[PDB]
Amino acid sequence: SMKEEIKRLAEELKEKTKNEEIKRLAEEAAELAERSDDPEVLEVVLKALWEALKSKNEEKIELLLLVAVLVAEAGSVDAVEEKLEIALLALKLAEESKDPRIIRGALRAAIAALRSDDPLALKTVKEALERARASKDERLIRAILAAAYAFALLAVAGASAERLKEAEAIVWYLIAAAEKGASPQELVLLVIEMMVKGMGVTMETHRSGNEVKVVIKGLHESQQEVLLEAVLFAAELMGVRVRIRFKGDTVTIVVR
Amino acid sequence: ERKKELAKEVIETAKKLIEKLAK
Amino acid sequence: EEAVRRRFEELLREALAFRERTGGRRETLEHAVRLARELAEFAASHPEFNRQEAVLLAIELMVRAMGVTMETHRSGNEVKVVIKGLNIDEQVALYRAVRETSKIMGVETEIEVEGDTQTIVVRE
Repeated sequence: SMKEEIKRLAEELKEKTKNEEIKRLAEEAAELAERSDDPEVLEVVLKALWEALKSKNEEKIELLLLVAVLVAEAGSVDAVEEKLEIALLALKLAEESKDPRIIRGALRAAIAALRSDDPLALKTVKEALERARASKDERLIRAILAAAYAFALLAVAGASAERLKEAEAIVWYLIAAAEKGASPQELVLLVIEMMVKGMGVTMETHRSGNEVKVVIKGLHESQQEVLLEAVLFAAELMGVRVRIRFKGDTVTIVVR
Repeated sequence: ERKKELAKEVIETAKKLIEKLAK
Repeated sequence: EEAVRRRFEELLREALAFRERTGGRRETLEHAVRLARELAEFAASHPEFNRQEAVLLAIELMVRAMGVTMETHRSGNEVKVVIKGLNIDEQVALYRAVRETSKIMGVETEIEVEGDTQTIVVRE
C-alpha cells in the first residue's frame, strides 16, 4: 500500500539520524498518514520522506518532516476549510522566507493549530499568518509566529473558550507591540503573560536591574509543561536566552 | 467546492516547498 | 538497599533495550518517565535507601532512555546534576519525570531550564 512505503521509509530514517527530534517527527508523520486516505496527501508524505532520507543536513530533514506532518493533519478525514487555509499560509510563508527559524516556526505553529478544533483559535493563528505574509520585518514575523504557536498550545491544552478570548487580545497586543518596535526581550514577556492569563492562574512579574523576573504561583503540573513549551520555543525563536526555574509550583523566569 | 480549491493549493505548495528545501 | 540497586539494573536494561530497538512507539518518552517512577516507587518501599540516591538513579534512568549526557557535582548535602542536549519535548519529559520521582520520594529538588540544558539540584 501507499502507507506501507511510508512506514518502511519512516522506520528506515529513525535508524539513520541520531537527533531525537527527527525520530519523533518522522514517526508522527507516518502515524498521521494512516488515517488520511487521500492519495495526494500520501504522495506529499512519500515525497518528503524519500527526499529527507537522501538529504543529510538534519535541520533540512526537520523542515521536510514538518511539511509532512502539516500536510498530513490537513489531509485528516473531514477537514474544515479554515484548517486548510491556515496550512497554506504557513506553507507559503515558509517558502517566502530564508530564515530556517521562520520556516520551522510557521510550520510548527500551523501543526499545533490544527490539533485543536477551536474556531476562535483557528482564526487567531490564521489572521496572524496573513499579517506575517505581508511584512518583511523578520523580527515581526518571528514574534507573530511565536505568539501563534503559544496561543495554539493553550488551545491544545483545552483551556476555557473565555480564557482563549482573553488570550486573543494578548496576541493582538503582542503583534501590535512588535509593530511599534518593541524589544525582543519585552515581546517574550508578552508571550509569558498570555500563558498565565489563558490558564486561569496569577502572576507576579518583578523588574529591577535590567532583568525582568516573572514568578508564577498556582500553576499545576500540566500547566507548567505548556508554559515551558511556549516560553522555550518563543525564546529560541525571538533569539533571547531565558532561565525557567522550578520550585514547588512557583515558576520563575529570567529574561535579558 | 472552494475546499477543493484550497485542497489543491495545499498539496501543490507543499510539494513546491519540499523541492525548495531539497536544493 | 541491596534490593533497591538490583531493581535499577532491571529498569536500566529496559530503558536501554527500548531506546535501542527500532520500531514500536517512538513516542514512548512517557515509558522513560514510567521507568523512573517505577524505580522511585520501589525505592520508597525500602525506607532505608538514600532518597538522594533514589532521585539520582531515576534521573540517570531517564537520560539513558533519552540518550543524553549527565554530570553530577556534589557540594554539601546537595548534588547538582546537569543534563545537556535536550530538545523542547525532552525538556518537558525530563522535567515531568524529575517532578514525579522527587514527589513520590518526598524529597526537595529544584530545576532550572535554559535552552538545551536542564540543571537539577537534588538536596537532602
